[PDB]
Amino acid sequence: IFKVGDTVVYPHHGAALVEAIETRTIKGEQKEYLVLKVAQGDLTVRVPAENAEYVGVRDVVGQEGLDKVFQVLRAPHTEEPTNWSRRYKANLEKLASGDVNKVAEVVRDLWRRDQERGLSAGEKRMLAKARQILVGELALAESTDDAKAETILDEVLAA
Amino acid sequence: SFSDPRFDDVKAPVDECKDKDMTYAAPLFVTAEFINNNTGEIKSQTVFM
Amino acid sequence: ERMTTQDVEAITPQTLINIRPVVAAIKEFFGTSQLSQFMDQNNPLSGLT
Repeated sequence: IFKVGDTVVYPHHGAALVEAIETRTIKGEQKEYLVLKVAQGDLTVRVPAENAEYVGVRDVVGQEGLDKVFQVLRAPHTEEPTNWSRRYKANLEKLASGDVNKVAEVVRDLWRRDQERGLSAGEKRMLAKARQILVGELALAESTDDAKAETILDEVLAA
Repeated sequence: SFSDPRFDDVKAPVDECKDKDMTYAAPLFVTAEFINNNTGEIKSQTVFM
Repeated sequence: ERMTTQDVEAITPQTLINIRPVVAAIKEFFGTSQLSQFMDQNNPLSGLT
């Protein structure tokens, strides 16, 4: 499933590069760890390939994916609970899921909000983190260069 | 966990710190390491201390 | 404290470690402590002594 050099995606930290399949044993049991580093936090993560899907590392997302979320990003009709605390906790859990469809839903909903109202410091940071990880995900999904991916994401928001 | 304290160079020399009232210092870098027991990871960084 | 309240599979030692009480302890040692004394240099002998 996993090979070296794979630009693999990992919640919540976006995509990452695998560096080696580490044979670091524990209790005489040579688990096949995999050293895996991101660019933003500058941290290296080692995960056993057995429960790699349990912790939820997941391959880079193909084309069905792009328009799928685009279609989610171009989806109309989206409304939220009126109290904003439920809204905040709900889409906070949606970002905590780390699924690309839900992250795209969060960023397009928050884009429709701050395009309209002008929101909040916490909601601005809520947009900023999700935008960063979604831009990194699409920029390694289509493999088209973080700034250029920012520009094409700003292209698809105006629709 | 923590490991490996390590300095950089100083950020400004002695006379410049004494003139411009800066404290003559140097940064601390500490390799931290977060480990979850149940799933099993390490989270290693280089934290500005 | 925030090892519990933070959600698991989300956090990192960048998000755990707070360096503000660390740097404050050093600054309140070198400033305002009766052993962090002011350098008494009116000649090299008292500077040494």
